Amino acid sequence: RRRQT
Amino acid sequence: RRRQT
Amino acid sequence: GAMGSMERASLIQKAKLAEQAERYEDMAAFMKGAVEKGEELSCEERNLLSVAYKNVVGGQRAAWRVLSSIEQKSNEKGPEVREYREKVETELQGVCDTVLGLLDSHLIKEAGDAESRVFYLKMKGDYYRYLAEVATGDDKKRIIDSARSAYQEAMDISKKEMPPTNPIRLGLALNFSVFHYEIANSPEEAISLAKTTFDEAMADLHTLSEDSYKDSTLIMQLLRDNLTLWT
Amino acid sequence: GAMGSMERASLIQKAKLAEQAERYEDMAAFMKGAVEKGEELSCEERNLLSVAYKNVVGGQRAAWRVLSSIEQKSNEKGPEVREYREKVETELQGVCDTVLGLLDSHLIKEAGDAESRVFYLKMKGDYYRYLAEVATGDDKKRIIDSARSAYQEAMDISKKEMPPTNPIRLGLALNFSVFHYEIANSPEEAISLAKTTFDEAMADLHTLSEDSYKDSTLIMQLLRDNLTLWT
Ligand SMILES: N=C(N)c1cc(-c2ccccc2)c(CNC(=O)c2cccc3c2OCC3)s1
Ligand SMILES: N=C(N)c1cc(-c2ccccc2)c(CNC(=O)c2cccc3c2OCC3)s1
Ligand SMILES: N=C(N)c1cc(-c2ccccc2)c(CNC(=O)c2cccc3c2OCC3)s1
Ligand SMILES: N=C(N)c1cc(-c2ccccc2)c(CNC(=O)c2cccc3c2OCC3)s1
Ligand SMILES: [Cl-]
Ligand SMILES: [Cl-]
Ligand SMILES: [Mg+2]
Ligand SMILES: [Mg+2]
Ligand SMILES: [Mg+2]
Ligand SMILES: [Mg+2]
Repeated sequence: RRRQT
Repeated sequence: RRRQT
Repeated sequence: GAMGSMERASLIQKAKLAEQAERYEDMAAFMKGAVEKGEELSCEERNLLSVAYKNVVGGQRAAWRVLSSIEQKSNEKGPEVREYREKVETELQGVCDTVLGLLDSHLIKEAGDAESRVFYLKMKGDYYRYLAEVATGDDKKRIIDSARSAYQEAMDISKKEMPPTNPIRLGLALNFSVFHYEIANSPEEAISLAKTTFDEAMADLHTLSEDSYKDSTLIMQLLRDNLTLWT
Repeated sequence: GAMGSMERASLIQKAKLAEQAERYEDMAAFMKGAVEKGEELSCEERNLLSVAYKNVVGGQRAAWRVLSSIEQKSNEKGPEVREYREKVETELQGVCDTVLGLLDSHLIKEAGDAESRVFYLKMKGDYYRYLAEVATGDDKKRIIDSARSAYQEAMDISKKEMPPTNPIRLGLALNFSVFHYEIANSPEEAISLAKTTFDEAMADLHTLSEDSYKDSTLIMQLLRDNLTLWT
């Protein structure tokens, strides 16, 4: 899972 | 559902 | 230009990179450049060309449908919805004209093999079909009949020269069937074509290797999906 | 130009149509045109500007990451991978420079309210951050420190002038935290900021209407997601 912005 | 091509 | 100074092999390589990057506008520009080198295209190269423009025009068509629905509701608010729908429509028509231009100058005439000629005539049908989706004026009928003629010549060649499981033949039949259903107002023609195509492919699956079986059944499923929707 | 001849209101209306059509490049061009009229932007208009360029640069960044991974594997094949990665990178830098240009000429200086100034300083941090993602040369350090300075000034203003549940304040903290984690090599700073921001918002949820509660908890979930990934 990719970190969120 | 949309027909396929 | 603007791709005229790049090597053909480099354009193909960059098309494949653009596909992995989901940069389909770049991909289509690279493949246009490759076509314009003047040499015939291989099967993989034809597929790259088709995938690139399919995705480009697909985004345009999806946008057009959204805007057209908004425009129609607004006619049941100023010129802006019509203006912007027209802008997208014009860009879409330009892409279709570009593809048809590549086919006419000179992919189709230089396609010796049946398999290559069928591939390009099918594309010709598709891009006249996309033009028909947005056509409203005096040329709608000419555009529709041009799509039919291209599809039918492709069908005639595919039936003589390709087996009924060939995936390009199946994709041609799928799209000609959709043309009949939603462009030509011929839903029984559409259903009849999808059914005969599906059944004739089913009956020749026994002849296929494991790899070819997968190729064929993938496209047969699309025919079944449309029959399910339509009946 | 090229949007100089269109009415401001028409540009805003067409930005909203482009968003519904998922035509984010058009949306960004329309909103650039709206900014260039020279009037301050409303909250909705600021959100339209931010969403448009986020999606444009998001696609470019995603493509760049794909190409950079391919380039790196190819260094573990000719100049084509590097050339095409550089092409995407240059286009990405141009978009970032365009956004930073709008902020400097003259959105930030004309933003009287704290809420407007915070919004634009946060965007300034983001677009220097996107430049830092691809920077490799002598200006990487200047770019990183410029992002930090913009984010920190935004934090300072947001803490004095906005409640800890304000969604723009929470989105600023989320992105400054990610900056710390993956740009500045300061993962403990990143974790500390995400945690304090989350906890201070939690403690003021009791003050919110039903609508504001939904706004705040939506962004708090993103902070939690990153803490979950990082610890
Ligand atoms: N880069 C690409 N996209 C492709 C490269 C090759 C290729 C061909 C020959 C030799 C090497 C590669 C492709 C062959 N078509 C497919 O697999 C395919 C699969 C599902 C559906 C459709 C398909 O075609 C149109 C509709 S697609
Ligand atoms: N005669 C055949 N049956 C094929 C020969 C080659 C071929 C391969 C390498 C080199 C030259 C030709 C094929 C490559 N696969 C496709 O094109 C393909 C595969 C899956 C699905 C679809 C496809 O096309 C549209 C839809 S299929
Ligand atoms: N057209 C649009 N996309 C928007 C119009 C308005 C708007 C503002 C004021 C008045 C009217 C409309 C928006 C307010 N932001 C959101 O809802 C939002 C929701 C989830 C996540 C984020 C959000 O912002 C950035 C991150 S976004
Ligand atoms: N002071 C506040 N709390 C807000 C005032 C207004 C406002 C509305 C209309 C007119 C003027 C201001 C808001 C509009 N919503 C957003 O911007 C928003 C909503 C959900 C999520 C996010 C959002 O932004 C980034 C992330 S939030
Ligand atoms: Cl327009
Ligand atoms: Cl390139
Ligand atoms: Mg050469
Ligand atoms: Mg028109
Ligand atoms: Mg005016
Ligand atoms: Mg560079």
